[PDB]
Amino acid sequence: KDGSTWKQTFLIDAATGAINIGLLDAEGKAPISFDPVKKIVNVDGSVITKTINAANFVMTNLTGQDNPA
Amino acid sequence: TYEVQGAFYDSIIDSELLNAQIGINLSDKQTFKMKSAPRITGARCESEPVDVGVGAPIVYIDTTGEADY
Repeated sequence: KDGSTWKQTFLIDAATGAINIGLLDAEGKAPISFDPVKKIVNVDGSVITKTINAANFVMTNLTGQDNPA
Repeated sequence: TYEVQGAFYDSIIDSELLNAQIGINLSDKQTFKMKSAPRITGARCESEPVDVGVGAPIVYIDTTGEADY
């Protein structure tokens, strides 16, 4: 409850197993997003894990002026 | 290209006499080539399409100069 309105914090859709986590940005960009339809886990920010196993560490220039490395 | 010839003129040598170059006993001439300023032949910019993210802008510009740096 923010004043007279309510801001979404987290959503869990029935049709799609999408779980957005976090207060929405002014432009509507959720911090953490999910999509089983595309089989992607989308996290804006950082990820900390003891280890990671994968088959393709494909660095990307996600931002306009980023430096993948 | 220019040719260089000169020498020292003492207190005896006068401005008019120096212009006449009679008693100066100047040095033998020497010819050298004067370099050329840089110029840009063409201006362009291309970048690679990317599946995910954004292609990093790059500038390709072709010169024709001869400056050391």
